[PDB]
Amino acid sequence: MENFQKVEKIGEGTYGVVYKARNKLTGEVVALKKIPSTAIREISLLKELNHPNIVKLLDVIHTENKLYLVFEFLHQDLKKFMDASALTGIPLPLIKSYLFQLLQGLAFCHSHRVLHRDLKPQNLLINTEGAIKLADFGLAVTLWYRAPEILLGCKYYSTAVDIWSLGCIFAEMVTRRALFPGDSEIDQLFRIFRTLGTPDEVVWPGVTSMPDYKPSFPKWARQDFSKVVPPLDEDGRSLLSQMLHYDPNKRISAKAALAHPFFQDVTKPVPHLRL
Ligand SMILES: C[C@H](CO)Nc1nc(Nc2ccc(S(N)(=O)=O)cc2)ncc1Br
Repeated sequence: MENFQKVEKIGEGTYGVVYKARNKLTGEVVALKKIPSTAIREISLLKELNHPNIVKLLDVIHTENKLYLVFEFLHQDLKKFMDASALTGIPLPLIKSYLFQLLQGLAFCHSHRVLHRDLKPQNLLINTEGAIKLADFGLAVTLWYRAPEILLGCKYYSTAVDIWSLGCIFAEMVTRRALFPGDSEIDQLFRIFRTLGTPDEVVWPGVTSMPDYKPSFPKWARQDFSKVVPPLDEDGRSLLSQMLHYDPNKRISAKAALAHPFFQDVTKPVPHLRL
């Protein structure tokens, strides 16, 4: 890790801090993430997990209590791009491209039993050629993308959690505002309830016996879905509702979502990026 000149800090969670960096000898520009035997073996496995819509993990560096992951560098994240596009909106065909590629990335990881668990716009990275890629997964303060079953204390949650988060991202790209911007776990859960309606045994068998479920939860009626994402067309809306099903078992898989009618006319536009 003397092999790398830090250029700038580009990110941080509590996992670690991410820098754009330059290899002193090869000149390559990379993203360097500065972060237990179990974790070493696990991240070794993730290194083999190559797909066009997953940020490539090039190298793992374990040096004295400290662990660095060396990633390929992409040039902008989706949040910054959504903000830059905020007056105009991202054109539907590019929204659809990005949602489609993200679903290919999920299906691939999911087929390997690898989950993201913490998807958000800052983990979705774009380039000038119209690709979008997922960063930070298998690695497992923003609750906004969190699936209802995590919030209800489920211990053994599934690949469905990433479909939920990706559904909330889709809605946000379309409306140019976050769908569920909670500022606490309960606020997050109650904002979900107030839009989609308070879940019960009819729509989510077993929900009322989940660890943090309370009979005292207010009982809100579900809102009209056309009020949630105007002006998504009805195909996008149907796909969105399948991604935001309460019951993780009813919630559409990445693989099934790829086949949804919404993607019948999918293409790959290039975005206009200001770097
Ligand atoms: C920090 C980000 C998500 O953890 N990780 C990466 N980010 C990038 N690039 C990056 C991230 C953010 C931005 S920003 N915030 O200017 O759009 C620009 C480039 N590249 C590879 C990785 Br891994």
